[PDB]
Amino acid sequence: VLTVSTVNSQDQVTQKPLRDSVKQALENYFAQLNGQDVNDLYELVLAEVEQPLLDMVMQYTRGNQTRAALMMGINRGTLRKKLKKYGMN
Amino acid sequence: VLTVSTVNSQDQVTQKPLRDSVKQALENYFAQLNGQDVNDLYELVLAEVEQPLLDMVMQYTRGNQTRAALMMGINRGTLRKKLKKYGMN
Repeated sequence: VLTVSTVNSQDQVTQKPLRDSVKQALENYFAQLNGQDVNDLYELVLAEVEQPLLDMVMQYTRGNQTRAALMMGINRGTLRKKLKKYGMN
Repeated sequence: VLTVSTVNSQDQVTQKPLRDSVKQALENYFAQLNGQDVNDLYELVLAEVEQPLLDMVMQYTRGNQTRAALMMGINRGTLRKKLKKYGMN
């Protein structure tokens, strides 16, 4: 589940699991620090992951929150809270 | 912030934002589905993203939970709960 697709030069399509991009993304972040200290990292990662998720869902549910919240599997309230967090409603 | 590096058609290394690999990863998931209900999407995506983050941070804090939770910016308790969730401690 949850995998981006890629090709090689041989024109074969292969599925690279999403967690691999996340590890690279975290490590490229650290690579871009020197001296700096790392805090509130969880908030960083979640913004990048929740915005596309909420956007993607709202698209398929056609803006219906009760169905968005049912597909995602969280409370209507949490949903309402997060959409605000990202200025999405 | 939070970006994977790729090489492109001009032959240059370039940084694609992690959010884009998430959107792709979600849409390929629906792709593979045909006529199946999807209830627990947020839990899905969150497993894929947390396991690499926890793992990466524990690497850097050398097993130190107090330093792990401070780096991530979550509560010692939360941290402790998530590690259990993922059979990581």
